Amino acid sequence: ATTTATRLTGWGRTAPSVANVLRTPDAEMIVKAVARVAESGGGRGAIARGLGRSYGDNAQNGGGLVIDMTPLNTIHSIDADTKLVDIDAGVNLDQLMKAALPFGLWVPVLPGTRQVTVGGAIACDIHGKNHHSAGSFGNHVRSMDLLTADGEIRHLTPTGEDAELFWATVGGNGLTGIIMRATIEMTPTSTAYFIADGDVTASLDETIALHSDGSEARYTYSSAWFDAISAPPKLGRAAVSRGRLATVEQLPAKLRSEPLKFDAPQLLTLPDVFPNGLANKYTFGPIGELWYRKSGTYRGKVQNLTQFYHPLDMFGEWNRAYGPAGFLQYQFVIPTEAVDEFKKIIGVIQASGHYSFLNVFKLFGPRNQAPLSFPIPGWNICVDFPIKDGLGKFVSELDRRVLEFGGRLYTAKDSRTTAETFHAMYPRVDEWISVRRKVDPLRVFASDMARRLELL
Ligand SMILES: Cc1cc2nc3c(=O)[nH]c(=O)nc-3n(C[C@H](O)[C@H](O)[C@H](O)COP(=O)(O)OP(=O)(O)OC[C@H]3O[C@@H](n4cnc5c(N)ncnc54)[C@H](O)[C@@H]3O)c2cc1C
Ligand SMILES: N#Cc1ccc(CNc2nc3cc(C(F)(F)F)ccc3nc2C(=O)O)cc1
Ligand SMILES: C[C@H](CO)OC[C@@H](C)OC[C@@H](C)O
Repeated sequence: ATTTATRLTGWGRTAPSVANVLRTPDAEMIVKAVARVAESGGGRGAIARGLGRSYGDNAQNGGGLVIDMTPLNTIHSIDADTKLVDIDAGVNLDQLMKAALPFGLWVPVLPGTRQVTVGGAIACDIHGKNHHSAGSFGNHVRSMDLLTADGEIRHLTPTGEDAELFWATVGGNGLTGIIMRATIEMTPTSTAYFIADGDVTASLDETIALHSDGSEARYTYSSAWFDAISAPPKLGRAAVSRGRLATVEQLPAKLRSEPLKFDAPQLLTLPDVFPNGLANKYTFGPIGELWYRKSGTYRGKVQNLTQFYHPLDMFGEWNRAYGPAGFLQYQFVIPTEAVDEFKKIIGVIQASGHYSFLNVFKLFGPRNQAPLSFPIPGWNICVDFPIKDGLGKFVSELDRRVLEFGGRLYTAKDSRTTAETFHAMYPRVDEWISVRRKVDPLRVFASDMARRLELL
């Protein structure tokens, strides 16, 4: 319906740029705009935008066009027999999860928030708590319809012709065109619940040992919080949450009558029940230690999505802190075999004088064939630093460390890394760029990130 000049940032609310934002529920209108941008030969180009949950500058285009895809949110079909869903790129994973449950179907890859679009999920090739067993979002896309620079709509599949373009679009950050529509293969489920095992470790060595002892193959889902502030040996201690989807006979009789129902997110969160924090005189001593170890250690606990998958939700408004501004989100992965190198990076972080509380630790499994896919088999870490003197130059050093240890950064979280660091981290970038130049010779699709990371 409308085109509007708008100041656009990522979720991190940093590096703002003004673009013409097109918001239409009409698909033929989206096709026309891309054809109009291409008629000039790609003036300053266009880029799709979803829900803006990426922290960086991948979903903005200063002095150019941004197409909002959220109004394109029709669920065309769900089929329980073939396990397939046909949805527009603008549907979000919360919406899809809600719609698919009554069929006994599960969204195969869920990120730490359900507010992301299908287009957004494919474009960043998002990963979730179950990566080691299921791969990333791209692994589960059976087909997609891509609007290219030439104004045509190409029907892509993971195998067969245009496979190269499919796998370039996966993790392509919108730089091969606009995903309009997609078929996802879902995971069959009989309940909307998990069976969980909790474990708490005392150190980083202990956290690594737990992930290396072969136990990870017993759980489809697995992730941890870790201590990034304490000095060794407390550095790297973890609360690990692992589990699998439950069967209906594994549910208590109470919940057996509605196995696939989703519980309404509660009104009262912890900040509302305890306004003045959780800490008491015991918290930071040996009794405090024992309490966390006991509460974080359990076997066969039945949990809903909110409990098992979104454990930050109970903590309400407290620590993000004031928002995602002003904090710098930083995520990387170090190859599995590089255990000593990974241990070094963690030590570098704690000695930096930059303090992160909100921490994710997860061991990734095998990678996919997308040349710009973020995930590789290894140690995935997410940290959250308050913007503060010396931070920029510190994370540049972290970049060097990650790069040197065979790892990489994640575009969905980045806003500040250099093109050189990035290109070295992604050794298949030239291969990907070649594909991009075949499908968009005029640079009809472009973004701040494309220009910054020299993927243009
Ligand atoms: C609280 C929080 C938790 C998170 N947890 C995780 C996690 O556990 N795992 C993980 O992998 N990520 C995570 N993320 C990052 C998030 O999953 C990605 O940034 C995701 O891509 C956001 O989707 P979106 O619809 O908001 O896309 P946007 O941020 O709006 O766009 C991001 C990129 O996708 C492209 N894009 C969007 N729609 C389309 C389309 N229709 N066609 C072509 N390209 C398109 C854009 O061009 C842009 O390059 C998290 C983010 C937040 C804020
Ligand atoms: N402490 C803590 C904590 C921090 C973040 C979250 C949920 N957010 C995320 N959770 C994430 C979870 C993973 C996982 F590895 F588990 F898949 C990977 C990346 C993630 N990224 C984010 C993000 O905020 O960008 C939950 C608890
Ligand atoms: C988002 C992710 C669950 O998919 O959470 C990871 C960390 C915070 O573990 C959860 C509990 C043990 O804190």
